[PDB]
Amino acid sequence: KVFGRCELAAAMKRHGLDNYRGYSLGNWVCAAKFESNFNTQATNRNTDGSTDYGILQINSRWWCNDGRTPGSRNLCNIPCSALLSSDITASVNCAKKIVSDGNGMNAWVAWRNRCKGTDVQAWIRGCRL
Ligand SMILES: NC(=[NH2+])NCCC[C@H](N)C(=O)O
Ligand SMILES: NC(=[NH2+])NCCC[C@H](N)C(=O)O
Ligand SMILES: NC(=[NH2+])NCCC[C@H](N)C(=O)O
Ligand SMILES: NC(=[NH2+])NCCC[C@H](N)C(=O)O
Ligand SMILES: [Cl-]
Ligand SMILES: [Cl-]
Ligand SMILES: [Cl-]
Ligand code: NA
Repeated sequence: KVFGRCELAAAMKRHGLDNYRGYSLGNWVCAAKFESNFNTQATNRNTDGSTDYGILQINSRWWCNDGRTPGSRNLCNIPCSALLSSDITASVNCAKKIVSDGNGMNAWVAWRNRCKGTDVQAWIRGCRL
């Protein structure tokens, strides 16, 4: 599923991401934009052999099992495929764990490089929320 901007904002809010760990909704929408272009099916292989999955590009190195990342963990206790669903529940639940891990949203390098310190409120501008 390819979400619309406001559509994803609403879904994220419904699943309790808005202001989660102190991060406003616009931060999460901005992260999703640059991670996946709002596409739930997005996958990207990393040079180390891990793969990033879904709307928030969650890494198999730590967070989900894909059966092909040697020495990795599965800290969200989920198959990485579950992170590709049209329903964002699994991705949101896992993202909550990731953002609570100590480094906040810096875990998402794209967030750090493209969203951090910017006018992230623009991402939810005009949305019926
Ligand atoms: N997201 C991470 N912390 N990735 C670490 C990369 C994998 C591992 N540290 C290696 O040298 O292959
Ligand atoms: N991005 C990371 N380095 N995450 C590691 C989290 C550590 C994890 N709770 C463990 O015991 O393995
Ligand atoms: N932690 C992140 N947000 N990484 C985003 C970089 C995306 C890129 N396609 C890659 O292979 O790395
Ligand atoms: N400042 C940005 N680059 N925002 C991205 C798009 C957000 C949206 N179109 C808005 O202004 O409400
Ligand atoms: Cl915001
Ligand atoms: Cl594995
Ligand atoms: Cl933080
Ligand atoms: Na894994």
